[PDB]
Amino acid sequence: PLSWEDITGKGLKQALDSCQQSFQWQRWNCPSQDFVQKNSKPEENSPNREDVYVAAISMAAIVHTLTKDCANGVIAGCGCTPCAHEPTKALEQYEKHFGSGSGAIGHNRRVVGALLQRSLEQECRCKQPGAVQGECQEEECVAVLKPFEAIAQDLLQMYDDAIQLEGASSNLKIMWQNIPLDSLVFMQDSPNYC
Ligand code: NA
Repeated sequence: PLSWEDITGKGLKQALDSCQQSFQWQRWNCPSQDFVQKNSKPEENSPNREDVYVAAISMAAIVHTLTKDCANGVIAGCGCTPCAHEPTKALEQYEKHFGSGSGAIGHNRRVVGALLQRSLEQECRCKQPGAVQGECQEEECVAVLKPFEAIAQDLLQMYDDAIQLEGASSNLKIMWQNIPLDSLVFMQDSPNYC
């Protein structure tokens, strides 16, 4: 049975580790205190570039966790009966629980959504019940999400290439097919983290 408390918990832990690893050298080195506070009370009116990353990496980690756990059959209501990952299904349960959003927030959730949809790889396992990879001559493959570290690198890149918006509203939907879906957006300048 789906528990959003456990999913979010595991997601945010994974998200924090990726955040602290990707920013360990930067001036804003993703301190745990600020990361958690950004998730407990996210800036939704005029987010800066770091607000955007934290929300993005957190959403991505939660969906990655939900997608993976569903395929592993640990969550009732989703999964199989080798089970292929279904990130789109997970993205829908995410948009149900958490809001759809608007302004920069809404657009960025779509950006993260599209990324996870194109973050599929495949994993193969031996047909034999107890065979290792160096043994079997026949394997069965299913679609699975990339390791989260790779998705995290993509988000870091999108964080680097983010577009700043001027005169944008947090209550208006950014026009569909106006801003590319592979670009994150932010509105506010970042403060001096030193
Ligand atoms: Na499941």
